[PDB]
Amino acid sequence: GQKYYLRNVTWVGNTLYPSEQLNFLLRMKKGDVYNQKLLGERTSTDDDAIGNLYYNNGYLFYNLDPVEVNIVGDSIDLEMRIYEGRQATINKINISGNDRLYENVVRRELRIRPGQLFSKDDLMRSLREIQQMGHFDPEKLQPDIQPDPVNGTVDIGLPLTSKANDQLSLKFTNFSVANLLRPGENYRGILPQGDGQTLTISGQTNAKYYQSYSISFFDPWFGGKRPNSLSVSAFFSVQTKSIKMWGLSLGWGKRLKWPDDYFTLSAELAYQRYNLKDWQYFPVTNGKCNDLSLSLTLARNSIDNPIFPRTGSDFSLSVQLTPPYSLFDGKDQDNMNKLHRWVEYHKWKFKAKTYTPLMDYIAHPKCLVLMTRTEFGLLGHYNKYKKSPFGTFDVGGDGMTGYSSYATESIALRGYENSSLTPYGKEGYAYARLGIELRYPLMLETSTNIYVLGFLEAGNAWHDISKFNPFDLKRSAGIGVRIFLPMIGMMGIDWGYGFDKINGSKEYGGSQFHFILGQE
Amino acid sequence: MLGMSYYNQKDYQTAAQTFITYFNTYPRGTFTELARFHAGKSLFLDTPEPRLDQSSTYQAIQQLQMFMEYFPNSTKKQEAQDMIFALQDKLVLKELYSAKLYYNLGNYLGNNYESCVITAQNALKDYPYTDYREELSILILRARHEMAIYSVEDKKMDRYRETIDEYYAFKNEFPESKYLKEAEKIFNESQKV
Repeated sequence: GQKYYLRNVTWVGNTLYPSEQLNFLLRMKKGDVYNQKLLGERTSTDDDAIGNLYYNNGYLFYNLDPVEVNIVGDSIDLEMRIYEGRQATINKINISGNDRLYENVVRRELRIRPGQLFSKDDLMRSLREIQQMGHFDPEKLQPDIQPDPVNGTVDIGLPLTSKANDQLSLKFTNFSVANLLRPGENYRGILPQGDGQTLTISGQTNAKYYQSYSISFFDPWFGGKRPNSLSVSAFFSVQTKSIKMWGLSLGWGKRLKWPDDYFTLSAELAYQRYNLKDWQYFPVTNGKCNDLSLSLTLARNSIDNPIFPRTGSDFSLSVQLTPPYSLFDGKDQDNMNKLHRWVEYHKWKFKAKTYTPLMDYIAHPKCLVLMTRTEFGLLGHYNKYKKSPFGTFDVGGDGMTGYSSYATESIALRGYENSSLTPYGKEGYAYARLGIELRYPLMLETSTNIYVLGFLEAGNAWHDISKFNPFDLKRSAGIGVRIFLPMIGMMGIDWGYGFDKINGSKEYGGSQFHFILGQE
Repeated sequence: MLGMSYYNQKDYQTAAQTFITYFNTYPRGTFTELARFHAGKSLFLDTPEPRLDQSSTYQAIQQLQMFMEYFPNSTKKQEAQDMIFALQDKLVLKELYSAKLYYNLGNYLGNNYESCVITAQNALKDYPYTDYREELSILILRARHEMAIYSVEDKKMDRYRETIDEYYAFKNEFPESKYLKEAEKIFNESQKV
């Protein structure tokens, strides 16, 4: 037994927001069917409801009540009665579950502070930063909000769940140099963990065809006082008469404030040397070559989960110069091992990814997502004849296979053998790679994560930069699956059917399989 | 009876759980204050470094407090008393590091110097009688002056007088202290306004 006609609506208690705007946000008008959720769902459950409009703005000391009057005939008159309290200031932040990571590392990335006013956007951003940091599980995080109406303040509990990231190679992710050079109170036989700094070592010890050594270190908060970071690395490798390559680099990153606070700028300086005699897979055959390179990279990253992102984007724009010795600064097979004592180039890249959910998300968080890729690259030259023999692009297949060599950049193009579009004598000086993907996860957990996908790729590469043509591409299609392991990176299976030919031959097209490892 | 063997091998978890399960199932088991107090120290000895999760330290505090009232006759009441003091100082040290972090970051995005003073004040109120009261007080004074410098031009004299109030409060609390020189330069800068 109930009435059915909305005759009037009314407000009492409001000061912070205009009454007509709440009429709009309540989405009601006189002369409409009387219901209850129609009011309630729009006042206490949905993300644009009035109650949330107060709650998310730091006014947590509130209540609300739909008053019904004039219950006559077909009709009810309605009045919104609400309470406006005082805007809540944060009193304390409690954080728990950090087995292997000092609070110093995490409290510096929080966006809320004790002593400032509460707001939903700051809290959500802080949880995004913690999720992207990766030292904790990106799932099953939720803050334990506890208000206090006597003092009118709120304290936030952050219960976190820990996971350890480590894998011949080693990926120590939370390794501290201060705890190495001066243990705090007891190293107790354990590695010097903490501070969120990371160390990594890798190499091949086959020694009868391949051999390599490498090391890298990254400090995300240099000096422990500002978000600017230091990165250093070095490498060395033999391959069978032999070919010798070694080098090192140093870089420096910085968060910006101009477009937004998601942009990060990075600058890096690098050195490399190549050492050869009677070698044959490169155009160079006998000598020693050097290169000094300065790189500027502008990037923006706004995704939620590193392992299976569901919203946001990842944009990067990069340029990499080496000084122009061909000009007046340096001025003055036939003679090709000549003039490349020092190599010359300027390399440009653009790289963008874009993840959208297709079925709401938040609810049934397993979800389903549509991804999207778009990579372009150019290896320009100051002088028409002194084109660089090193740093060229190599495209086709898994991409991982190219890291048997370190003087080229390997680019996966799925559905085409391996290194197929760029054979000997046709090294790539420009490339383009595009492609959709539709993905569904089977399982998302602390230890292991699984998902399946269908793609639609398209890519190409050119030996001559002046013939770059992003609308003439070697198309593809297929399906695949990937696995994330508790103590190893990705492993996955991709099948693809190459549709177009290559250089007039259909030999490399058709059905192909790719076996991805590590991470793309 | 097993716990004392696990205690001698320094396997504090098994020692603790074989002691406690026995005096939970029957008020003294058959080893009485020895099992209780061995369990208390075993639970103490797993304590993390002062900036990890701290989960076992609150449990240790409450376990020792409940020991003091199950066996108030024990000579181990003292040996629990100074243990709960050591635990309280570690809990305060965690909050002290938090306040130090907010002072280190400073007037970066957000504010972080008002945060420092309220964090260390919360420390002073939550654990009144700790050793670290001197460090907490001088951190209040430094953060007070630091806030007074960067505040808006309508709202600086009040922060300066709050700073001088903290100066005289520090002298009232500690008529002599090793940290008075920097305090006195803070005073000489702020007393002009």
